[PDB]
Amino acid sequence: SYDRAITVFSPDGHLFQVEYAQEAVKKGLAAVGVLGSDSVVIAVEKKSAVKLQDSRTIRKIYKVDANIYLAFAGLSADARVLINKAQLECQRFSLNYEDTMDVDMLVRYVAGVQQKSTQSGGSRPFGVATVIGGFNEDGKPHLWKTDPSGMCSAWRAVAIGRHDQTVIEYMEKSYKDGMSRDECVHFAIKSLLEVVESGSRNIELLVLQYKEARYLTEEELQKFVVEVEKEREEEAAAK
Amino acid sequence: SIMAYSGGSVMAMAGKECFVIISDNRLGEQLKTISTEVPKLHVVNDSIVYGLTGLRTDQQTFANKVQFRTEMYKLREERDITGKAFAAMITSMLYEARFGPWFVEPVIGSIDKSTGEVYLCATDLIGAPCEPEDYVCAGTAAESLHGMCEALWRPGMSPEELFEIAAQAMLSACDRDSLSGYGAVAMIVTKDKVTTRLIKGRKD
Amino acid sequence: SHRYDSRTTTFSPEGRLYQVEYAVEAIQQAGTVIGVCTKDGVVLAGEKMVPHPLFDSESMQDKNTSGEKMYKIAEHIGCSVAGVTSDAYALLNYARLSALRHQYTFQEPMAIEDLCRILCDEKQLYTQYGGVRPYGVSFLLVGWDRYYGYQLYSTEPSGDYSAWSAYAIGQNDQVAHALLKKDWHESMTLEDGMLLALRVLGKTMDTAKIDLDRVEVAVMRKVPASNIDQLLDPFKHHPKTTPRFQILTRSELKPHAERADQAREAEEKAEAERQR
Amino acid sequence: MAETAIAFRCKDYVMVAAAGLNAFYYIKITDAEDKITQLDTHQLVACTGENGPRVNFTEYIKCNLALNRMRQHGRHSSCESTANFMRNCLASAIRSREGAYQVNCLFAGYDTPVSEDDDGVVGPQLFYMDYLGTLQAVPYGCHGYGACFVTALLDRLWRPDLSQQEGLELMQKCCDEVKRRVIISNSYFFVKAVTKNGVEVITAVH
Amino acid sequence: EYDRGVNTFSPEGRIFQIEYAVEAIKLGSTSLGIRTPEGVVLAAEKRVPSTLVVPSSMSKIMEVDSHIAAVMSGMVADARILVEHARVESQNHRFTYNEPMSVESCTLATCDLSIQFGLMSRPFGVSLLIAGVDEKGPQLWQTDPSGTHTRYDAQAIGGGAEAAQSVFTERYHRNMTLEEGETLAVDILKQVMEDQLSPENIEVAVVRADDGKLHMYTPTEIKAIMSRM
Amino acid sequence: FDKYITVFSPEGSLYQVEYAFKAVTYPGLLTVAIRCKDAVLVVTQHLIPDRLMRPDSVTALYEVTPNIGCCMTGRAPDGRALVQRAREEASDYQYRYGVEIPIAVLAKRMGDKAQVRTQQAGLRPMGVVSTFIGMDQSDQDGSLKPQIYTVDPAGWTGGHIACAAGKKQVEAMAFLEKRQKSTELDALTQKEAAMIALAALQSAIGTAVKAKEVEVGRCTAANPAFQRVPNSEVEEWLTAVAEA
Amino acid sequence: EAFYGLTTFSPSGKLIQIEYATTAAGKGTTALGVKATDGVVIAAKKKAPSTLVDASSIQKVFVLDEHVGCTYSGMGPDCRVLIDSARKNCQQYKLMYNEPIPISQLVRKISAIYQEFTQSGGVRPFGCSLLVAGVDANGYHLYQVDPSGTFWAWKATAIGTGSPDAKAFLEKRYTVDMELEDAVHTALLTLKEGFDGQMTSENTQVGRVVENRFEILSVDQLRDYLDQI
Amino acid sequence: TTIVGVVYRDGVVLGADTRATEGSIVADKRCRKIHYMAPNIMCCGAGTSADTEAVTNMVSSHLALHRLETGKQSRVLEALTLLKRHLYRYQGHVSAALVLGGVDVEGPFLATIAPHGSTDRLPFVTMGSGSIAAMAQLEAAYKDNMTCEEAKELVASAIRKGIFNDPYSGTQVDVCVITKDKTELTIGYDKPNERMYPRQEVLLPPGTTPVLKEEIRQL
Repeated sequence: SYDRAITVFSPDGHLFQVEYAQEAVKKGLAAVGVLGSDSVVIAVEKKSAVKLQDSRTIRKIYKVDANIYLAFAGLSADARVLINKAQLECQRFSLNYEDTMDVDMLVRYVAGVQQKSTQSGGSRPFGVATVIGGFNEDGKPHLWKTDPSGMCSAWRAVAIGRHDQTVIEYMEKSYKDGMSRDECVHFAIKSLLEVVESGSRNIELLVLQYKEARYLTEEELQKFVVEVEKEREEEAAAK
Repeated sequence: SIMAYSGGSVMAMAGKECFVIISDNRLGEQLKTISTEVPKLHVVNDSIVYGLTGLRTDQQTFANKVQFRTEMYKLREERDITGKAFAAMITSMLYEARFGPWFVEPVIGSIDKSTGEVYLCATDLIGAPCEPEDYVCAGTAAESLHGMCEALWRPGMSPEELFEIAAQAMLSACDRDSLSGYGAVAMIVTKDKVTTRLIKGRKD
Repeated sequence: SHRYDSRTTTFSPEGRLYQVEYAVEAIQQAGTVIGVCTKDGVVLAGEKMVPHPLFDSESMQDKNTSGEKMYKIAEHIGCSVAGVTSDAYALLNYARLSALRHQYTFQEPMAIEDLCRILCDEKQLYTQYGGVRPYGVSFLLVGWDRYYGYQLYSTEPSGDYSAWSAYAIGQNDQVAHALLKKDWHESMTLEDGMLLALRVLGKTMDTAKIDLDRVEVAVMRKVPASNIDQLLDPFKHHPKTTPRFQILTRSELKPHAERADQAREAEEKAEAERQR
Repeated sequence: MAETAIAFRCKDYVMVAAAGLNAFYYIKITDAEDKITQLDTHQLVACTGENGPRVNFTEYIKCNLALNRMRQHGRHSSCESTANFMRNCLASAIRSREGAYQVNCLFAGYDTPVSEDDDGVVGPQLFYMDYLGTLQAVPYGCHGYGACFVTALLDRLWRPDLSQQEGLELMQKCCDEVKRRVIISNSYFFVKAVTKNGVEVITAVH
Repeated sequence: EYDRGVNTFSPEGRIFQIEYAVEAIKLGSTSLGIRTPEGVVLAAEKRVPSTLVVPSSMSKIMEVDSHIAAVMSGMVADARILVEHARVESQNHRFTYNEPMSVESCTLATCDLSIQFGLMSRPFGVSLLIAGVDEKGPQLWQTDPSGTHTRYDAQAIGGGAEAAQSVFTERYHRNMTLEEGETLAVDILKQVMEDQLSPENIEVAVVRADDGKLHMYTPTEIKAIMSRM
Repeated sequence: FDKYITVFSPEGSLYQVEYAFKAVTYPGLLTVAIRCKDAVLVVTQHLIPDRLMRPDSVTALYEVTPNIGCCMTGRAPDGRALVQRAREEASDYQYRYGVEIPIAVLAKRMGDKAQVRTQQAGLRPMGVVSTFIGMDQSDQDGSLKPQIYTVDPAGWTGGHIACAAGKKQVEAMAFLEKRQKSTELDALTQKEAAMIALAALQSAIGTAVKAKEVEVGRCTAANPAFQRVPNSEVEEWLTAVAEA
Repeated sequence: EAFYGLTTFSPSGKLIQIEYATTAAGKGTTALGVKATDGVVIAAKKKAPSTLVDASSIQKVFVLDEHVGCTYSGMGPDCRVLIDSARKNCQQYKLMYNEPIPISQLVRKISAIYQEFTQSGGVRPFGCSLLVAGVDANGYHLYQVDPSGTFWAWKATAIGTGSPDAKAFLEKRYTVDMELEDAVHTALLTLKEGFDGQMTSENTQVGRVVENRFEILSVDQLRDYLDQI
Repeated sequence: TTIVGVVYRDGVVLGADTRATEGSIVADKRCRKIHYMAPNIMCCGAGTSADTEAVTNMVSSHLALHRLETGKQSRVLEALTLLKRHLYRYQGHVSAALVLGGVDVEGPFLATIAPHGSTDRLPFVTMGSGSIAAMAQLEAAYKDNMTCEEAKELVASAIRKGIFNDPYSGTQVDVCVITKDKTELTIGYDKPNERMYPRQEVLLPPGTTPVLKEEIRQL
C-alpha cells in the first residue's frame, strides 16, 4: 500500500496537515453542546431549508449507541467514517464486556482514531471536530469535544465549526452550572444564534436525558426561538 | 449419509417444447419430520427452474449463491441466463469446492424460448454434469424415480400427459422412500406459460 | 519517485482536498441529469452526447437495465451518473455487488440510504488513503424501499451524499436547482414529475423543444407483481406492487416530451402577455 | 437435547417457551436461566445449546442487529431479515476453523408496518433453525428431548386461530408434557409471547 | 513542505523531523519533576482553553502504574499513545515478573515506540517526564521525540522550560523534603505560566518513597501548597 | 516531470523510452542479423580497446536455450539481465509446457516484460535491443525455418528478414534494403547471406573489420543448436567480401 | 513500489494524463471497422518501418477468441497487454458459462482494465484504442475502446492517424443495408484514401466476423478483395 | 468406464463406452467421454466424471489461449505436460484417468495420464473399470501400421469387451479418429445393446393425478 508520510513536522513544530484539517472544521457548520444538571443538549446548524432537500427528516446529530449521541463539524464524508467506526466500537465493546460503554470511553476511542490519522503514513487527518454527549449507565451526564489533532476534552458547554471561538467566548460569560431541561435548550439555541442565520429552520437540536433521547420538532423549537430572539432584542436595546 | 439427512427428491422431465420439474414437500432431520410444506424448486428466470437436493443448510446457502450469481449476470450481461450457461455456472460453483463440497445435487430444467428445445442437467455434488434428452432425478428417492421415469416416459409428450407421468413417478417413488413425500410441487414450463401445481400424496 | 508524488490525499493550506474540488469541476463538464422524487414514482432525465449518425445500440436483449446515462443497480435501485464514465462503471459494478451482497445475507432488498452510504464510503476512502485520484463521478441513486418509500439521493466525489426531492447534477446543476425549487410541490403525479424533469432539462441545455435524440429518461416506480410462484415457498409473502426501474424507449418518451413542448409553449404565450 | 424450547404461531401472536434448567453434567444448578433472548422490541430467539455457543451467538446477532438499527436511523428490520442473517451466520460457521455454533434456535417475531409505505407481511413469524443453518418458516417448532412429544401434541391441538388465552392453556399442556415424559427435569419454563404491542413475559404458564 | 523526506539528516547531523518535533514541545504546557529522597513530585500547568472545560478531563498527569506517574508536554493526543503503551508494558512486566516495573524500564519501553517512524509517519511531538519509585528509590526520567531517555534530579519541559531550569540551578539541593519540592514545583509554575495560578489551573502529583504509591493532589491539597508560600 | 518518469508527454510519447533507444546507440557497437534460406547469422561488433581485456570473456551474444541465441545491443549489463529474464522465461516454459519455447513466443514474452517497465513508474526501461535468433519448426511439413525477432525497450516485438541494432543501425539498414532489391534474401546460401551481413557491418562503421573485431552466431536446419562461429570460418567470409 | 497515482485531476477538471494517452492512441497507423447486417470487417494498415521487417510476423489484427477479434491504434506494446488480458477474459468466461463471451461483456472487462490504469498507483494509462469486433446471440458488434476506459459501439468507425478523414469518408459510403462483401470493399476503400503507396496482402491485415466466427483473411483471400478496389 | 486408444499409420483412434453411473445406477446411457482438447487432440476420461471434465476443460482452454500466443497447432506433448503437472499437484485427489490422443507435426501421439500424474506414451492404451478386458482384446489383435478401418474395428472390439464384461462401462461405443488433417468423432459407431422388448406405453389420461392447487402464469 501507499504509506508515504503525509502528516509531518515543519520548521516551527506545527503539524501542517492537522492545522489544515482544523481549517476544514472552521469552514464547516457550527454545532453546540450544553451540559445541565439532568440533561445534555447538542444543537447543530443545517445548510438552510432548500425547497428540494427531502421533507422526510434527515438528522445532523448522529446516534452512536442508545446512551451516546454526537454532532460533528467539518467534512461530512469523514465524520460519517468516524461515526460508523464509533458505532462499530460501541457494539464491539458490548460483545467483549456485558456493559454498555460509557461516553468518556467512546470519546477516547474516536479521539485515538482521529490521532492515528495524524500519524499514519498514507492517511491525511480526519477533517472532523466532534461534539459527543450522552449519559453513563450510572446516571451522570457527560459532554466531550474531539478536535482533529486527536485531543479530546470534556466541557460543561462547547461549540465547534464556524465562529467556534465567538460562541465559546459568548457562552463562558452567560453559562450557569445547574440548568434545567428548558434553560439548557434555551441557552443552546441562544449560543448558536450568536453565529448562525437569524432563521429558526436551520437549527435542529437533540435533548439527551437519562434513557430518553428526543429531537425537538420545528413546532416545539419555534416557541424557544421566538422566546430567545425577543431576549436578543433585550440585549440589543441595553447596548 | 450427510446427503440423506435433510431428505427430499427432485425430478425433471422433457417433452416436446416443454419440461416438468417436480420436487417433494418434506424437510427432515434423519427420520423425524420438521415441515411438509418445503418444495425444493427455485425459479431463476421464465425459462429455467432448478431443484436442489441434499443437506438443507446447503440447499439454502447454495441457492442464495445461485440467486446472487444469476442476478449479477442479469445486470452485467443485460439478459436472462440460458439453461446451458446456468447449468455450467452451477458445475463451476460446485467444483470450486471440490475439496469441502456443497452437499447439494442440483437438478436443472430449462427451455430455449426461441427454438423450444429442452435442456436438463443433474449435477452431482462436485459438479459432474449429466445432460440426457429424457429426464433426470436426485435426492433420496433417486433409485426409485429412475425405475418409475424409465417405464412411464416416452419421447414427444405434451405438457398435460407429461405432468401426469412426472407426478405419478414422483409420488409412486416417495411411497417407497422414508425421507421424501408429503405430496409434491410440480412445475410445467412451456415457451408459452409456466403451470405450478401442488399435488396431493400420502402423509407418511 | 517520492519527488513526483502529486499528493492527492492531502489538505491544502485553506483546508480543502484539491483533487476532490477539481473532480467536482469535472462533473460540471458532464451531461445534466434531473431527478424528481414524486409519490407515484421517481424520474431521472439525462442529457446524452449529440448522436453521431454511425453510433449503434449494442442490441441488449433487456432494454431497462442500462442505457447511456441511466443504469439499474438492482431491481429496486436505479441511478444516473455525471463525470468520468470509466469511473461510474467501476462504482456502479461495486454498488451492484453491494446491493446483492446485502440481498444474499438478509434475503430482502437493500434500503437506498444503505447503498448510498456503502457507495460513498467507497468514494471517501480515495480522498483519505492510497495517494490515488478520487473517483470523479456524482451519482443520482433512485430507489424504493419499505422504510422511506421513493427516495432520490445525490452523491459527490468527496463522499458526502444528501437525499433530495428533486436534484440536478452536471452541466447547469445551479440553473436547474433554481427552476426545480420554483415548480416542485409535495403532492405530484408521475406524469407531472416527468413534465417538470423534461421542462427543466429542456431549459438547461437551451432548446426550443426537448430533442428526443439527446435526452434519456428513467422511471423508478411500483407496478403489479406477476411472478408470485406462491406454491414454491408457501410461508413467504410476495408484495402486490414490486418496484421496477424502466428506461423509456424513444416512442414511450414521445407523448411525455410533446407535453413538455406544449408547457414551454403555454409559458411563452404568458411571457408575451406579461409585456402587454 | 437436555433443555426443551417450544414455540407456536397463531393469528396475532407467537408464543415461545424454553427450559429453565441450567446443568453441569448431571447436576441441576438452577431452574431459572432465561434462554429466550430479546433481539428487538418485536423479535426474540429461543436458543438451546451449551451456554458458551448459545450466548456468543445470541449476543453476536443481538449486537449486529442493534448496529444495523444505528446505521439505519432507528429502522426495525423485518423477521425474514434477521432469521436469514442468523442462518447465514450459522451456515458460515460450519465451514470455518471454529466449527458450528452448536445451538438450535426457534426465532420468533411480529412484523409491524415500519412506515406508511410498507406492503410486507404484517403479523407474527416463527422460524425453526438447526445448528447447521437449516432455516424454515413453521406454524410450531421445538428443540430438545421434549421436542417430539410437544411437536405431536401440537399437531393434535394447535389450530391457527386460537386466542392469547387458549395459547396459555395449550403452552401449559406442551410444557406439562415435557415434565411428564422427559427424564431430564425441565421443571420450570420461561414462556414469552410476541404480539403487535411487543414482547410480554407470560408468568401464568411455567 | 515534502521536499526533504522524514528520515533525513541536516548538514550538522540532527535528524530534521526530530529537531522540529522538539520545537513542538517549546509551544506546549510547562510541566516539571523534582526527585527528593522522601519521594518525587510532578506538576503541570493545564493551560485550559476556556472556563467551561471540566478541568479533571484534560489531565496533564497520568497514572502509568501504582508506583509511576507520567507528565507530558506538547501534543497531548500523541502523549495518550505513549502513556497507553507504557501502561501495557508496566502491566506486561507485572504479568511476567510478578513485580513492579522499574522507572528506567518503563521509560525505555516508551522510547521503544518513539524510534519507529519512517510504521508511523512522524515522531511523537511530545516530551514525557516519567517519575516513580522502585528498588533504586525515587527516580525522574525524561523521554524526547529523539528516543533519548535521560534520568534527571529535576527537569522542566514545555513553554517556560528554559526559564524554570534557571530557577532549579539556584533553588534545588539533593536533600529536599517532599514538602519543599511541592513548594518549589508550584513557586516555579506561578513565575513561568501565562495565567494567574489557581488550584484548578495546574495539577500536582507525587510518588512518596515510603509507601511507593502515586497520589494525584486534589485542588484542596494544591491550595495547601499555595498556603505555605 | 514528463521526462523523469514513464508518463505521457503532451504529444503522447513516453520520453524515458525514446531515451532508452538512445542507450542502444551510446556504446558504439553495431550488430547485424540475417536470415538466409536454411540458417540465421547474427554478426556483432566485439571491440576490446584494452590490450589487457581477455577477448573470450566479453560477448554480445548469449545462448538463451540450446535452440535460441540472443544478441543484446545497448547497456551490456541491461542486456546480461534480459538474457537472465529470457532464460528464466524459457525454463519456466520448458517446465510448464514440456517443450522448448518457440522463439516467436520468447520474443513476445520479453516484449511484454519490457512493456511493464514502460508502464510501472520507477523501473528504468532496459537500455538494450534483444535480437533473438533460432530455428522454428513450421507445423505444416516439419521443416526447421530460420527466424529473427527484435525486442526493443518500448516492448515492440517484430520478426526480421534481416536487421541491425546499435551505432549506425540507420546506415546498416540502408545497405541491407538496397541489397534486398537486387536479390531475394530468403533464397540465399549461408555464405552469401554472411557476406551481405559482414559488408553491412563494414559499410556502416566505414572500416574493413578483422575476424577478431566481430563475433558471429549461427543456427542451421542441419544443426539447429545456437553455435558461435569459429574465427577461422569468419576469415573465409571477410576474404570473400574484400574480393567481390 | 511507487504506489502513488500518476493520473490526477487538473484545476480545469480534466484528467490530463488521459488526454495525452488519447493523443498517443490518435498517433499510430489507421485501423477501422464496418458492421454489416450479416457480419463486420476490421481492417488496419501494418505499414512496416522497412522492407526487411517480415510482414507475416507483424500482427495489427488479433483473434481474442473464435467469435471476436480486435485491432488497435497507438502503442502496440500496450495493446498486446489489453489483448492478452481479453483472451483470458474470453476463456475464463467460456470455462464458467460454456458459451462464447458476449462482446458487450468482453468490452466492459477491457474497459475496466483501461480504467484501473488511470486510477491505480504508479501506472500510466494505456496508449492504445482497441476496435473489438465479434458476434454473440445479440447479433454483430463493432466497439471502439479508448485509454479513458470509455467504450462506444459503432456501425463503422476508424482510429489512428487518418481517423478524422476516414470517419468523414465512412459516413458518405455507409448505408444500413450494406452486406459483408460490400463492407470489406468499403473498409479497404477507406484505408486506400489515407494510404501513400499501393495496398497489398503484406501492407494491410483484414479481419472479419462472419456467420458465428471471427477470422483473419489469409494473404490469398485479401488479394481477391484487393484486385476489385 | 472403459476408454481406449490405438496408434494406426495415419493417426490415432480413441474409443469410449457411454454409460455414466451414480453408484449402481445408469444416470445417462449416452454420455460423451471423448472431449475436445484441441483440433488435433482429443482426450477420453475415466475416473471421477467431475474431475475428468474440469481438468480436460482447464487444459483445452489453456491450450486454445496458447494456440493464439504462438499461432501454431497445439502439440500433444504440451497438452500431456499440462495434465501431468496439474494432476501431480493434487496427489491424485483429482481422480481423472485420461487417455490423450492427438497428431502434431511430430506424428501420432497417444498417452495415458493416471490420476497421480504418471505418463505412459504408448502405441495402444486403456483406462477405466473395463480397461483390463479391453487391453486383452487390444494385446491380442493390435499390430503396427493398421489402416483407419482395422483400427476403429479393433478399438470398437476392445470397448465392447469392457461394455459387456464390466458393469460400469455399457451402452454404445463412441470412436474418434484423429488423423494429421482432421478429427472425425463418430457417436454410436457401434450399438451392440439395442432395445430388447418394445416399451409398453402405460396410458395416464389428463386429470389422473389429484391436484389440490394450481397457478398458471402467461408470457
